[PDB]
Amino acid sequence: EDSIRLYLQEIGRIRLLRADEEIELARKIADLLELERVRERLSEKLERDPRDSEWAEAVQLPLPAFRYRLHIGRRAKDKMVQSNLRLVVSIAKKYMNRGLSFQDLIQEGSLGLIRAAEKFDHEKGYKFSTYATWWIRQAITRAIADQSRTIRLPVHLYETISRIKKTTKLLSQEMGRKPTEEEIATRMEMTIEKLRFIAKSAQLPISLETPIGKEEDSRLGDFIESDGETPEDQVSKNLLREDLEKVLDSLSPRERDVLRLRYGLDDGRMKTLEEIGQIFNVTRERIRQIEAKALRKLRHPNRNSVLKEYIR
Amino acid sequence: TNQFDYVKIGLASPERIRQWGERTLPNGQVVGEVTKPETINYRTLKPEMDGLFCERIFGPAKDWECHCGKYKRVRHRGIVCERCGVEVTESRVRRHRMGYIKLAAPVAHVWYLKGIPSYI
Amino acid sequence: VIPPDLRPMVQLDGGRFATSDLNDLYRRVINRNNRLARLQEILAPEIIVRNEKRMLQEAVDALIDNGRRGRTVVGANNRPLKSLSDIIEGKQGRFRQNLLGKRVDYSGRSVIVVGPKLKIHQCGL
Amino acid sequence: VETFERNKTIFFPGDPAERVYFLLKGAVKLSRVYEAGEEITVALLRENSVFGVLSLLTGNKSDRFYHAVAFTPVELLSAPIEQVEQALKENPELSMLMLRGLSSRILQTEMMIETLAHRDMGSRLVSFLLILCRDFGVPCADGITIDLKLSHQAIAEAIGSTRVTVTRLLGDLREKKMISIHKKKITVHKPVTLSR
Repeated sequence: EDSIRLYLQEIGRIRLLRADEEIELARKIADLLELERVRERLSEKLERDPRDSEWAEAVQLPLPAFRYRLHIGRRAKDKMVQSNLRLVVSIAKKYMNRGLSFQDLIQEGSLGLIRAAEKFDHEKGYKFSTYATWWIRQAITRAIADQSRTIRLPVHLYETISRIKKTTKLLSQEMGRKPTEEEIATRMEMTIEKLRFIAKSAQLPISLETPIGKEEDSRLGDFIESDGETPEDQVSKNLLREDLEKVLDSLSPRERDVLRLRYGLDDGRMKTLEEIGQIFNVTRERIRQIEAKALRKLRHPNRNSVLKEYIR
Repeated sequence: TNQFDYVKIGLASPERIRQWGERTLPNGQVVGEVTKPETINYRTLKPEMDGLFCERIFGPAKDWECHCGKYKRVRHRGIVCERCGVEVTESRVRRHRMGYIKLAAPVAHVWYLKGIPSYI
Repeated sequence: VIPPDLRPMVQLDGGRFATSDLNDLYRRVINRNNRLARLQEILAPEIIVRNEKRMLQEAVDALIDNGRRGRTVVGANNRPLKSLSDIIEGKQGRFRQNLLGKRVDYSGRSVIVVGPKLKIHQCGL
Repeated sequence: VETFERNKTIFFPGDPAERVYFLLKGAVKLSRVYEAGEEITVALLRENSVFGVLSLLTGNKSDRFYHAVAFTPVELLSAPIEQVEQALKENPELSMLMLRGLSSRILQTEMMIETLAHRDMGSRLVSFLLILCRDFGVPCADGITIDLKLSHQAIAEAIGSTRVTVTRLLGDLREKKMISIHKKKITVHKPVTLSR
């Protein structure tokens, strides 16, 4: 169940090739490649895709021989991407320890492998070993940086951070332990504010349950609470409600309505005096008057002196 | 106590699984699915919009706050966000929504499989 | 997929964060999935795509139950992760400890001492 | 150097942080509260100067029994009660200082006295109008005006008014000759002269 090996065996049992052998290819691959982008051209102009027949190419072809031509053309790439297999693992494995996962890598490469596998030109002669491996690398990096972190950060910043590390190490050389920061900013181009941000920004989270420590007795996170609140607060509040309620609800019961209408005591903050004026009985000159009236009424000692302690 | 009598153990057919996270909205177009494995954003901390913490399919972590914005109060409750399709409903609505992944390949449930009798 | 917060994940004071293996197993399988869809989309030659599925497969798997069959996943936790199964299993499966045994308040412990003068059916306090 | 905005209060009755303050700038008028309602300001100040005698009335157990006001954007300093307690306990001058400031708020009262509750709501409105021009006035060309951005009915607290501030004053603004307005301004033309 090695998985890595379980695939590694088998790829073994596909065997490596040489430039010449991979040349018959190249042509064929191109022969298929371009052919399709016919298929796309004809797509884009029309019906969105030839994607019928021998007319699934605008080109001319005895139809059976088309699909055939296609087969050999792309079979080359298939019989090439896999044909390589190794070397990409020699590359990906370098990131099997960097992060992601040996298998995870392998794929990624693969992806690349493809792309290269076809964006690739036997006319410049020198082998894909000095080009395929390029695309690979690329692919990869864009994976442990695209994830393997469970909080995706600007893959660009990653470099900046590293670049800082190197540049700061240079400072450290002259100024040991690079105590310089804002002076490092003369070479860091930005206040330590972001430097420190970067520091935290480049933090990897913690299992929430690593067993605590100084004792294997328990995981972590088991000493905190959710976004919820203790009843102690809940209640106090709810007191407020009524406390109020009555205390308001002992002066002009009608007006008390607007007290809750143009304000809260329910679920509007609000009903803009405008709308409210008419809401209760259609009014313009009977609102902010009773409004202040209500407040100043329940205001002043004996009245406001009830929330004086329950200012919640 | 008087909410139910017996439980019904069983399995979740792909409809029932996909019936754990539909949260279809009034724009009329379904959701609950998550199109991203990553978590909260790096700059801010908000829950992407289709990752493991997408609000619009689990719920507005910020009580009545369309991830989009515009509304930050119970006042805006039943009403949701046009622009984000966040289902504005406090936050306790989360911890319960569920969502799900259409699978690009079937997987013989570990449980039925390497089980003592390997029922499969 | 679990309602998020139970796979909660959390800002920690020092700035660091409290990732949950749940979203982790998960997210994994996501990639693997997507990617795989892109593999059939790119119509990659099987044996990749094949391989692939294989993987997927067991990503899923582990999610359900780590360490069951293939190689126990071990992430930044520097140890086997915590699959869906096992958080509800063992001595500490949800059952047996938060559930038959929860951990209430309105309580108080202490050392103990003989309470002479104080009669029985009484206690110090 | 405590302070607030053009629409605020300094405090209420019942609220026991009653030590002599020090309005550093702005009026910060205090609106003495009432039962059902209607609050004079009475109090109204200057640079540096104090207000809110509290730990001083019924000893340090006095209840303001008078809500306060952050009238204009405030500016107000204060001092640990000791300053008017221990530090005051010392040489008279120390206490006298506070007493002199108290005498200011007192003078203020005398100023309202006679001018306020005079009889007519027009003469009275002017009885302290010129006074106002002598307090936060702004002299400019016409003469010693105020200029502060104001109601028609804060004004009414000047009388018990309803439209007099926007109607009668219009008289002085033009029909009668005494002030002018820039959206919400006051141009007292004069100390006496026309309109006297």
